[PDB]
Amino acid sequence: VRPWSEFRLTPAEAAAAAALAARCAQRYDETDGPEFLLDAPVIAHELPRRLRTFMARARLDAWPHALVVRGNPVDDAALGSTPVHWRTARTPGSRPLSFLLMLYAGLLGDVFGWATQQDGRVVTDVLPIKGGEHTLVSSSSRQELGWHTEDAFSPYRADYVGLLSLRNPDGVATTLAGVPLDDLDERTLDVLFQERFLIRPDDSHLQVNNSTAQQGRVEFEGIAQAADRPEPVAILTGHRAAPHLRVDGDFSAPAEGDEEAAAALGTLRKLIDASLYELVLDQGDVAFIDNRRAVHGRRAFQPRYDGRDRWLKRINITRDLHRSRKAWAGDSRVLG
Ligand SMILES: NC(=[NH2+])NCCC[C@H](N)C(=O)O
Ligand SMILES: [Fe+2]
Repeated sequence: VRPWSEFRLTPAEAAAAAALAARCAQRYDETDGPEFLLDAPVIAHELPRRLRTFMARARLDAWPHALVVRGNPVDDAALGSTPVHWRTARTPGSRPLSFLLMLYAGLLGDVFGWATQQDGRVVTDVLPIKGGEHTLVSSSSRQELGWHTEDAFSPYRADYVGLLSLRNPDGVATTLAGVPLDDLDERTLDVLFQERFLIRPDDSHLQVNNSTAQQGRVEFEGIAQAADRPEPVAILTGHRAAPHLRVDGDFSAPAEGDEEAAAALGTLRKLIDASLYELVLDQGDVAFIDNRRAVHGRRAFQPRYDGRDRWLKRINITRDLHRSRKAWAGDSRVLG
């Protein structure tokens, strides 16, 4: 029994999916281009039927924290060495696998990026960056990436976060936790449903973690506003018996002087820490983390810096792009 839903491709199914992604990589210039963004959800209809059935059904189940698809081949020789930075990470060896993640994502929803994160890319990279071991962003290593809702600060945050493991030779775990409903008392639960908490943007939206450009110039103003003047929001929303979750372990606080909110948040921290569990994304595994049901993070690890570090491709997915239309910055697909 597992708190996520799991699908394992047969070799033939895995090969057919890989072949489809390879065809897309031949026919489109880029994953993030207007053309593939629009076409991917229709091309995805050609994926193996058993996989399409799993994705359609598992998305509608009440319980899972993630949807995990195992068994995509990745040839390390063809893939090439892990890049030293996300900037240079669009390597030819990783291209077909970026197309594959996009195709799988297109079965779940609408993909998007942020003007203020990795130069507005839709398919982003997770890999350790030398000098950045003890930071609060996903290019950390030696410091654990604390649990979080992705883009917790933003009402336009993803419904699902998709991750494809290109390599993970030493088996570093992703961490997950749901709402600790078996332990939250009714008074604490009540307070977490109230608009008594502050959630600021995480460090991935800072200018210094993007390139020199205007690849998102004005959108950094909105990040500054969310950082300087956060509006009080609720941590829990929806059904009391199955709440949705909005929290960041390192970027959340109580509203100013609100000691009851503080107690509720401190209790939630304790209960999430106590229930956090591990999911190891082995090479070729894809996970879609439900960013409303669960928080996620990543265990501390010693980086290699020898060309074979852990490397994921990542994508933000929403069930409805039109929810974020106020933030439609560089078209509908790059928010801020
Ligand atoms: N410690 C944290 N809460 N970090 C948030 C990290 C999330 C961000 N999208 C990143 O990839 O870096
Ligand atoms: Fe994350």
